[PDB]
Amino acid sequence: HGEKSQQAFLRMRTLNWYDVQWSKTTVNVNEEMVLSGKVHVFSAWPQAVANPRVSFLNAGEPGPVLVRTAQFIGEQFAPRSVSLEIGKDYAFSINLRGRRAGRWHVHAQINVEGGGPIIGPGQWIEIKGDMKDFTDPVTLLDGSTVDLEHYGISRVYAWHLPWMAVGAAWIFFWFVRKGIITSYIRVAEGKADDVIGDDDRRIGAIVLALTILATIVGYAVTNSTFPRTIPLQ
Amino acid sequence: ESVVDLRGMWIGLVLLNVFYLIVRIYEQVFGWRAGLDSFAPEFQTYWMSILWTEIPLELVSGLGLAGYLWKTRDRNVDAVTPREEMRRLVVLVQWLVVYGIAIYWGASFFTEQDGTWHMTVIRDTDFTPSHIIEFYMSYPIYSVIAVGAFFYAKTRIPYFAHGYSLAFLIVAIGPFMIIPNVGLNEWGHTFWFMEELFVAPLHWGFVFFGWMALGVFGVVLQILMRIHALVGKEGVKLLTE
Amino acid sequence: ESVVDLRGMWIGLVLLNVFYLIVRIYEQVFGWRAGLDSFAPEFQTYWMSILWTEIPLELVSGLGLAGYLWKTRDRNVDAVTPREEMRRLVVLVQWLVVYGIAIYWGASFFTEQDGTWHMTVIRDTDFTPSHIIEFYMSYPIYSVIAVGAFFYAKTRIPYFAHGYSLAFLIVAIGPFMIIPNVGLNEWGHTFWFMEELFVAPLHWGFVFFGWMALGVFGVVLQILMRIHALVGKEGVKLLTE
Amino acid sequence: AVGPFNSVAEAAGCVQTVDWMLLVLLFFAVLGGYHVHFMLTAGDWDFWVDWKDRRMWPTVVPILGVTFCAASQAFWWVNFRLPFGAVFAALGLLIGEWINRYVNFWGWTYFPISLVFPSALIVPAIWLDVILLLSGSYVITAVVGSLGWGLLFYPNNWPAIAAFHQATEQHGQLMTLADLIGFHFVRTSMPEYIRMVERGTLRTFGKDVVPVAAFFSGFVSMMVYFLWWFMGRWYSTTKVIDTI
Amino acid sequence: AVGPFNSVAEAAGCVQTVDWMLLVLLFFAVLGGYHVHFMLTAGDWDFWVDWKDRRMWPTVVPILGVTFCAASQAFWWVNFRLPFGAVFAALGLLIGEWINRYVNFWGWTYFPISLVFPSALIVPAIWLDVILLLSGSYVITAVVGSLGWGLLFYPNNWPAIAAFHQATEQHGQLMTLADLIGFHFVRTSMPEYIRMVERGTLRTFGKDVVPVAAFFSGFVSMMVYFLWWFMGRWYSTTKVIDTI
Amino acid sequence: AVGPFNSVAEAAGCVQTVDWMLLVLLFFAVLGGYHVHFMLTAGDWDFWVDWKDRRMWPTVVPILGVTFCAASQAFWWVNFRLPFGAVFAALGLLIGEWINRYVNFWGWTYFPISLVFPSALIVPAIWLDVILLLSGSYVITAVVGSLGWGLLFYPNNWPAIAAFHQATEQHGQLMTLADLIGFHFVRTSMPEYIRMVERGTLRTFGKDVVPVAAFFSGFVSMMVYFLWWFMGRWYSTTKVIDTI
Ligand SMILES: CCCCCC(=O)OC[C@H](COP(=O)(O)OCC[N+](C)(C)C)OC(=O)CCCCC
Ligand SMILES: CCCCCC(=O)OC[C@H](COP(=O)(O)OCC[N+](C)(C)C)OC(=O)CCCCC
Ligand SMILES: CCCCCC(=O)OC[C@H](COP(=O)(O)OCC[N+](C)(C)C)OC(=O)CCCCC
Ligand SMILES: CCCCCC(=O)OC[C@H](COP(=O)(O)OCC[N+](C)(C)C)OC(=O)CCCCC
Ligand SMILES: CCCCCC(=O)OC[C@H](COP(=O)(O)OCC[N+](C)(C)C)OC(=O)CCCCC
Ligand SMILES: CCCCCC(=O)OC[C@H](COP(=O)(O)OCC[N+](C)(C)C)OC(=O)CCCCC
Ligand SMILES: CCCCCC(=O)OC[C@H](COP(=O)(O)OCC[N+](C)(C)C)OC(=O)CCCCC
Ligand SMILES: CCCCCC(=O)OC[C@H](COP(=O)(O)OCC[N+](C)(C)C)OC(=O)CCCCC
Ligand SMILES: CCCCCC(=O)OC[C@H](COP(=O)(O)OCC[N+](C)(C)C)OC(=O)CCCCC
Ligand SMILES: CCCCCC(=O)OC[C@H](COP(=O)(O)OCC[N+](C)(C)C)OC(=O)CCCCC
Ligand SMILES: CCCCCCCCCCCC
Ligand SMILES: CCCCCCCCCCCC
Ligand SMILES: CCCCCCCCCC
Ligand SMILES: CCCCCCCCCC
Ligand SMILES: CCCCCCCCCC
Ligand SMILES: CCCCCCCCCC
Ligand SMILES: CCCCCCCCCC
Ligand SMILES: CCCCCCCCCC
Ligand SMILES: [Cu+2]
Ligand SMILES: [Cu+2]
Ligand SMILES: [Cu+2]
Repeated sequence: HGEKSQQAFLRMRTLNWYDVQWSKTTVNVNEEMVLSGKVHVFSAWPQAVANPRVSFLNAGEPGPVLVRTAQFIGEQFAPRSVSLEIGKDYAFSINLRGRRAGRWHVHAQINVEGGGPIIGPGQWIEIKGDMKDFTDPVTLLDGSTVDLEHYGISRVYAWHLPWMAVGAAWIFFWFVRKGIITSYIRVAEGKADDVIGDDDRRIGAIVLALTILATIVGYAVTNSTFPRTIPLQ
Repeated sequence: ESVVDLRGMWIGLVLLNVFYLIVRIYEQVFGWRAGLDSFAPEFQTYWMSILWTEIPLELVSGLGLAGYLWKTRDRNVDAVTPREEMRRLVVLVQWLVVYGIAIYWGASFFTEQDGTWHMTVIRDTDFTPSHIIEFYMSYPIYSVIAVGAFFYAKTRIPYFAHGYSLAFLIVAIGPFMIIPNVGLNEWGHTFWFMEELFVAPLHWGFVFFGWMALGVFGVVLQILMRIHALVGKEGVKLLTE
Repeated sequence: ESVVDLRGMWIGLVLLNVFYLIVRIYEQVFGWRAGLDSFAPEFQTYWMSILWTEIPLELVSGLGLAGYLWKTRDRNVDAVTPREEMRRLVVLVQWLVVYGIAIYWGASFFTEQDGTWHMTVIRDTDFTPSHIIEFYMSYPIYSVIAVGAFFYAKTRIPYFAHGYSLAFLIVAIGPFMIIPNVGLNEWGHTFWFMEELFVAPLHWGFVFFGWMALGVFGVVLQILMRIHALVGKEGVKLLTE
Repeated sequence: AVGPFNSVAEAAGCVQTVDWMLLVLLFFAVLGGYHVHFMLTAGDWDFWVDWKDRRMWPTVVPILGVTFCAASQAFWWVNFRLPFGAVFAALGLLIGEWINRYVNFWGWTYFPISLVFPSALIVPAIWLDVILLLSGSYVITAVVGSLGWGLLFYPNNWPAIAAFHQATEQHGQLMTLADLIGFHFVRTSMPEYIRMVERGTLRTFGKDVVPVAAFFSGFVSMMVYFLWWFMGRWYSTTKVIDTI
Repeated sequence: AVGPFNSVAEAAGCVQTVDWMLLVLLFFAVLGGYHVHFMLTAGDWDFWVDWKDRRMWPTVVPILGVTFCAASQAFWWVNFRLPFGAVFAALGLLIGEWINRYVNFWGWTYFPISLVFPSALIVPAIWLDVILLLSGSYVITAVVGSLGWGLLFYPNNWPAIAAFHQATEQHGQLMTLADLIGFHFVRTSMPEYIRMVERGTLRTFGKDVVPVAAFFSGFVSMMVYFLWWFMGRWYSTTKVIDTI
Repeated sequence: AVGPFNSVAEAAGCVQTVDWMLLVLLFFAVLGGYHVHFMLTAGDWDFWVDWKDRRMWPTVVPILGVTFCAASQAFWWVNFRLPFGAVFAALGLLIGEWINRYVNFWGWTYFPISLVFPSALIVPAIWLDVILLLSGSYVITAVVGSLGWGLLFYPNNWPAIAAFHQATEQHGQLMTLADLIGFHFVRTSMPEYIRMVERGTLRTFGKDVVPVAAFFSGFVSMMVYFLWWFMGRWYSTTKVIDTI
């Protein structure tokens, strides 16, 4: 939507969009629309923009108002970066899915590694429905189906929030057991040994042992679940 | 009379938090619906007006706060009584509490809110709604608060009046140096690096002056020195233990 | 007898300026017409002769100046009279004035003349006429003058005789550490950076030691300390105010 | 009467109130500095789940996160002997990050939390604080404490990111759940090529990428811990200059 | 008699003569150091009119030029309260540059002055010196003074380079007058690709390249101003070491 | 009785034994630090005869070798006036390198000595030590001494590597003996592209590559010599800190 501010000669001498079509102008939540088109890579690629040798196909929209279920370019499924050869023409298609109700301006966009964003034609998409009715869903290798809108968030909360609470409890325990002004004065008066000294170190070592045990137990427990995982592709 | 007053601190905290909550609601409502395209006149109506109002208002506020604190200073700061000096130290701590809250709002909340806004738009201009809220409201606001905090100590407490506290200067200027890379990120985001990578060295000048927020350590230590010196021999040992 | 003599400074200034003006005319005449091609025998006749006569002559001149100033030193420098000490300070200032003129001639005039010469030839060799004039004549000349200025103060003024002034050491060595970049340039101008981009960090070694020219600040400050001490209580406040 | 306070009760109340005020005053703006530094140096790796790889993320994040933890430890331990400095900094950073993820990344821009959740640092911070507590020297906790700060990063973050490393099949291609989440919820200015993740290499010897990265962040932290402990010492200066 | 001078008139004459000698001695060799530094860092941007672009030149030149101005301000203001240190350094640089441009670039190599004229710096130097004069602190003149030092570079240089940005048509291709001058008067070792000028970028949101560069150059300058003020303070040392 | 020794002879014997012990104690671990630093910075240029080119080798090796020589000179001369610090460091490095080349490179891996012999440094070290001896100041030996340190590197290494620069013809292609030795005796992880040697450039002027490299390397060394002299002074600190 900000393509107006980009320099004119770079806009007209990098990518030449044509045959750009939007399958539907008005879409519902959980309804699929396809944005497709063809793009021509200018033969006289500017020196300012790096080579399109590393580039990514993207849908230019104000946030994830439309969830991208699949996108293709050059007759290839392209969830990762792709190479565009100078002077060639490529056909692309993005399968979008309505997520947020409203009127959104959705562009076709390709990003070059050393150049930045190149924004193609954009069309107003009207989305009707409610956000809470949105489900992706996706299927795992084992055959189970999950909803990416909500999957994994509960586990992340259940692992993160308790540890933040534990840290806050540790801070408040040491703050109430020894005051800030009180301990500062104590340390400044030479006696910075009755401010912290076993049984204080015993409490610290108990906390550390419990933390290590929880980390090991948590790591082992989350290895029983999801026993077969793969690195980021 | 009353060493711990806290009415000023409560008023400042309430005002700042309510104002920032109002700003957050406003940008929730108008981030879309005339907050996306910077060339539409509705953007000028709803966002550029804020930008034009911000800078002169906060410049006037900071200059007036400094001038009022300078003209309201006592000329016999040395002859302050221990109880009045405790009251002034507590007021300074209230100032610094408001300062820390403002720093959290600006350097932490809106600064990383700009991160999520960068993934929503393609950066139509340098004056995005996030940039307007972050660069031109919150950073000047907390620098103004630091100026008030720095000048209160310079003009009410004899320890900070006899010279310039290096830690106080750092905590007043370095966080006021969290705005500079608006020139430098933008020039970096327009010349050096190509994508919206927050790891860019174009964001590293943001960091070197973000370390200056640690200058509050020395300020708090000096305040504690003043407090511990004021409480008598009975206060340090017999009472505080 | 006469504190302000100035005859030596005038003689040195006239000699140096006339010599450099003669060199400038010579290289105006012979920059072309046997100056461009470095393999022609006429280049050896007109330019390599200067290079061969430069290094021994300036080396001998600097060593002899140091030796003469060391053998002419007074062994009772602590017993110098205030009038004689002021005269010696004025002579040191004269030395420093000649030094500054030499620094301008070498580090500023011919160094940037190398810039315009690099745009006229394709660098037939390292011993271009500009390189011969700049690297091997002007830089050694002003380093020799700095040696003379340094050794005069070491051997005439008690303040500079009881130790080594750090600022004087810097202003005597670091400017002498600008010629050194002959290698940092030539090796740099062959392997790393690849064109007459003066900005290249193959020249940043030039710059770091070019900053040492600021060491004259401490030298003149020490001279002024001596002057302000030499004038009695009547000189400072009755006359100078 | 205990000068400059009227009575013992007044002095105790004043001390308690000023203690609370100082605690809040430091916690905030330590949050500020730490969040600025982590946000603009450590990424953009905490931002996205598809950025939390096996090599760059567990190397970059601990190294740039130990900084303010060491500085705050230097402030608290030297002047108060309070053993919560690294936990102080880490809790502040995590609270600020979580607030901003829920309110702006999800509340404003509607990015699902599964995509924008931050990395856990509480466990390494606790390890660092206890090592500084059981010992009395920053030198020891610089070496062994910060070594565990790096080795404990991935294990304590595994419970939150493992669910997103489950394999899925998309159009005849293997993709992780994190990759799918990043691909589905479109980010405008975030292409795939910039992810700066482990993309493979000819001299990685399989099944030890994470152990190698975790150790690497372990001792590079010691250098960073040392430098930032002394930087926190410097920021704690009480020096007053005559003129500015 | 006013020791160590015979009379009051002799003392006044000696003081005046030594004042003149000191002024010349500092002005030269401050010119020397500053000219070396500017020549070998700031280019080669002051050398050629076709290098004076809208982004790099108003960025590089002010940042690299504020150095000796700050150092000279530190020397003069701290030790004499004389408010001309930045003007001192800038005037020295401009005098040396103009002399050598006229004598060597044009007098020797017959390069037209329109091609090799330097960039004006008197206005930013005056701004810096007055800001240090109206204030009394280098901290203030570091920020407000050096911020104006960068914002004033292009506006005070525009009158000299506007005539060379007039458009001309050469063989069906638009070129500026400065480009034509650089192309006409051949320089051997100066190709076009090395010019290091604003060549465009996909995120330069138009109509603001010069304002963006000015704010970057001017507001980065305070780091350079601080560093070089303190370097000038160090160079002003009177320390005498016992041995070498 | 000469306290704390029983007699004069006992004191003399104790002093002699402790002198020998201290000499060995410093020689080793100066060998250690010097060898670690030189091995991991200066290559890998001492390792291979086909790496000892005319530009990179006489540039890299002397610059990174002058470091510990300067540091050990600072230690020995300042505290003992003994003029062998540079020779101390260089002899330690040479002895360690030769021992490793013969015992491991040749004894273990059966690489011929003609391939893995190190570069000579005794002559430049002697020059540096004598210059520090005739003078009494590190400043002079920083300039004249370390200038001769680099200019003497190639001439004192030429007798060792000249025999390997004899031309040979291999399959219609010119090769040096050093190249042939590096090619005949296969090294797994040493492709030719890694060699980082003088491969030519369009601004190399005939017959002066070695003089240019030696002057560059040798005359830069004064920066390194200064830095490492003062670093050796810092490592010679007797400071005791109260807490860790
Ligand atoms: C630190 C105590 C808790 C974790 C103990 C454990 O079994 O984890 C070690 C294991 C070692 O890696 P490995 O089993 O070789 O490969 C597992 C890789 N992942 C975690 C991506 C499946 O997992 C890690 O990579 C965590 C980082 C190193 C901590 C010592
Ligand atoms: C930015 C909010 C800071 C809240 C913390 C605090 O205690 O400071 C507020 C301050 C506390 O009062 P204090 O500075 O101690 O001065 C009390 C006595 N008077 C009002 C006569 C100077 O009251 C004012 O708002 C003074 C007016 C400032 C704008 C021109
Ligand atoms: C390259 C020109 C330098 C002119 C510097 C200057 O103004 O001072 C020169 C100085 C001014 O005279 P001053 O030192 O007062 O008295 C000269 C006579 N002596 C050396 C016995 C004190 O005389 C000398 O040349 C010193 C001796 C070296 C040449 C043999
Ligand atoms: C276990 C190594 C101790 C190094 C610190 C020291 O002994 O002091 C040297 C210097 C001067 O410190 P000083 O003024 O003596 O103050 C002593 C207090 N500490 C130990 C906190 C610096 O301290 C620094 O500025 C830090 C240097 C290392 C990190 C780059
Ligand atoms: C980053 C702080 C810069 C200003 C210095 C400061 O802390 O202000 C107090 C200082 C106190 O120093 P003072 O006694 O005024 O002596 C300095 C004299 N002048 C004003 C000529 C520089 O006054 C000023 O220089 C500026 C006051 C402006 C208030 C709106
Ligand atoms: C600094 C006061 C004098 C100049 C006031 C003015 O009208 O100039 C601002 C204008 C702002 O740029 P703009 O009008 O957006 O674009 C004009 C670009 N040029 C000058 C190359 C035609 O020109 C500049 O680029 C000078 C550098 C910024 C100083 C605030
Ligand atoms: C707003 C920061 C003011 C710092 C004043 C100061 O005391 O200087 C710090 C330090 C100690 O200065 P000192 O030698 O004590 O001299 C104080 C007097 N002035 C400020 C006039 C040099 O000097 C430096 O090494 C400069 C570091 C920053 C630039 C790289
Ligand atoms: C960058 C200066 C290096 C020379 C030191 C200097 O300033 O010279 C005076 C100094 C005065 O020190 P001195 O009392 O001689 O004691 C040092 C003893 N030696 C000569 C054995 C080092 O004598 C020298 O060392 C060299 C003199 C050469 C003149 C042609
Ligand atoms: C330093 C005294 C002993 C050497 C004297 C000599 O004749 O060597 C100079 C010559 C100068 O090089 P050049 O004859 O131009 O080319 C010879 C290149 N190599 C040695 C590879 C055949 O050889 C060098 O390259 C040694 C390094 C410079 C020492 C001043
Ligand atoms: C030609 C330069 C002579 C400098 C002599 C001097 O006083 O040392 C400079 C500085 C200040 O001296 P200071 O620390 O007080 O110690 C004086 C004792 N020495 C001369 C052994 C450092 O000491 C350093 O820390 C060395 C800095 C350069 C290498 C990076
Ligand atoms: C001598 C110059 C004094 C400058 C004082 C600045 C006071 C703070 C102003 C804040 C404006 C936002
Ligand atoms: C013991 C150190 C002897 C140093 C000899 C100094 C000679 C100075 C010559 C100056 C030539 C520019
Ligand atoms: C100590 C046992 C090592 C087990 C196999 C290698 C794993 C990587 C450790 C660096
Ligand atoms: C950001 C840290 C800069 C240094 C702080 C002040 C040092 C005081 C030295 C005593
Ligand atoms: C403050 C008004 C801005 C006008 C349009 C943008 C110009 C670039 C300024 C950074
Ligand atoms: C180029 C600046 C190097 C430092 C100058 C001397 C510092 C003196 C410290 C008191
Ligand atoms: C001094 C004589 C120079 C001889 C020809 C060039 C050789 C390279 C020296 C840098
Ligand atoms: C490796 C060198 C680090 C510094 C050594 C200690 C310096 C002591 C200063 C007196
Ligand atoms: Cu649009
Ligand atoms: Cu931004
Ligand atoms: Cu040259």
